[PDB]
Amino acid sequence: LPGIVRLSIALRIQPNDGPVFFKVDGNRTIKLLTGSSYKVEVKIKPTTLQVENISIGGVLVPLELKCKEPDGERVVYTGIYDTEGVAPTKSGERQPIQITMPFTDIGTFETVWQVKFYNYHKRDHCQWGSPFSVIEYECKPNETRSLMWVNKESFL
Ligand code: NA
Repeated sequence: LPGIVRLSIALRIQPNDGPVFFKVDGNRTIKLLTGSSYKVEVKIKPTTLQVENISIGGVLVPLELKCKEPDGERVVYTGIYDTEGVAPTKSGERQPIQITMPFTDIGTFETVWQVKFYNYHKRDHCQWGSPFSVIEYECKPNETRSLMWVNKESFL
């Protein structure tokens, strides 16, 4: 419908392009591996939208426009998310990490994931649970509640 942005985010662990899983804590915790890397696949509509990248916990993931969604109506952007240098989660089974994705001249998508970062050599602790193919978001750049960018303030 007019003014609805739909975006899905998928992660596939390298080198096998395998699935990513969540666990329930208290409430969905995404299980991610440190010292590793992920294919990131972003599917957007409308197809007139332009994304340049996605940032995950402060890590920049440059996105490249790839093609039209096989068997679908979105456009597909992919990049590689590098988790080399990310600290494993030390306590409390999860931690919040910031997701940020700018759409040029439309607005910015932000959300918080709950994540457990696993030590590289505990990949067998990480790669199991409930696999999810994507996280699907419905976004409204002109919702009443969408915070407008304040470009300037002037006392007159
Ligand atoms: Na807006």
